[PDB]
Amino acid sequence: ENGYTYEDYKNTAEWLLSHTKHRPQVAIICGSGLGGLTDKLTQAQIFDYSEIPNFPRSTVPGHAGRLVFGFLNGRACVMMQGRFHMYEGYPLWKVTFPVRVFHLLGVDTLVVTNAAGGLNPKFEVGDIMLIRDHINLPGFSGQNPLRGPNDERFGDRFPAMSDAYDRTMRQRALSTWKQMGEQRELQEGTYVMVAGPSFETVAECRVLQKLGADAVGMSTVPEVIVARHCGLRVFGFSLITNKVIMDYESLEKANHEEVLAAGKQAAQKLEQFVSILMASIPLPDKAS
Ligand SMILES: O=c1[nH]cnc2c1ncn2[C@@H]1O[C@H](CO)[C@@H](O)[C@H]1O
Repeated sequence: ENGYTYEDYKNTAEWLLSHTKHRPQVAIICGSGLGGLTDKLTQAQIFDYSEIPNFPRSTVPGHAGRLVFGFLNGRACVMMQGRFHMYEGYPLWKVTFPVRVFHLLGVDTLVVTNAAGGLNPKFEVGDIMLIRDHINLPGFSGQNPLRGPNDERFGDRFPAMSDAYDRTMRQRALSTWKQMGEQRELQEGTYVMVAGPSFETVAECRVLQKLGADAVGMSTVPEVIVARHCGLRVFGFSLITNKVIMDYESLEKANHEEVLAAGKQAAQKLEQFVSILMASIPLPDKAS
């Protein structure tokens, strides 16, 4: 929790409320290369993290680190264009601040996306992996967003992540994929968070294999964790941007500077996939 008081979150959320007529239901966190989904909002109301009261400003992106509200396919959203990462220096309680605000804003669902490397060989760069589970490497060692005093107004001391990635929405995505009838099937697996800005080495790559990870990335888990702590329904995808080199040859590089995957049609399609799923995110009314 550290660094922010409960009322820090309340003041930010209230400030936001009194600044946008929008009252969101779905928060979407766009990963690298998937920031275009903001283009699909309507009645978009843009804010810089910096204009917003206690919001972590971005370390480099004075280019485009911002929060946009709007409606996407009949859903009252709010999207983070450019998320916070541990490797940039953000303590995990800053990286996830957004989520605690989203909850107070009235958000009841959080869809998170990220670009990940591929560990499972079945994966093809471009592949979109549905996140079924995660291996929280930093958390195993204290680097868990929930560290420090717990606020029962947000959740319990010991929340369970046994069930973080909403089951329902995974069926819906598996199917919505098919509805679209899109050739290659939407993948699904286990996402391993890993910090430090550098990329893996063949040997590290093989330990992540052993551990049972299908994709490796440097974000998402902190956000997923506090979403759950809050009671947010959570689901997310991972854009396989490269194949992590699991052998001592290959050369087929795994890369960000080589994030053309995330700057490709590949990214473009995850953007409409996420737009379609808006229709399948349950309304707060439930209804009938
Ligand atoms: O092979 C990989 N290992 C670890 N993270 C990766 C890999 N490939 C992509 N990313 C993801 O890409 C972003 C930089 O473009 C990083 O933020 C990371 O989450």
